[PDB]
Amino acid sequence: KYLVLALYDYQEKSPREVTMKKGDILTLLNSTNKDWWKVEVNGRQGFVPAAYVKYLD
Repeated sequence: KYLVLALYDYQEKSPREVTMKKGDILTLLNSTNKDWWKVEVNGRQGFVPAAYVKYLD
């Protein structure tokens, strides 16, 4: 179970990004990069800013 909470809305601005809404619980796919985390939201995968999510533990 690897979940993150969206702390802010984020609208995708480049091809491999995804959009999320504040309060969404996203599945974390890859957190190897310090700035951009790969997540799954609404049937879609892609990157959001690491700073805009909180790892749930």
